[PDB]
Amino acid sequence: GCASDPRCRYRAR
Repeated sequence: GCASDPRCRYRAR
């Protein structure tokens, strides 16, 4: 869920 969110601490992509 965080990954999708841009606010995530780290990028998921």
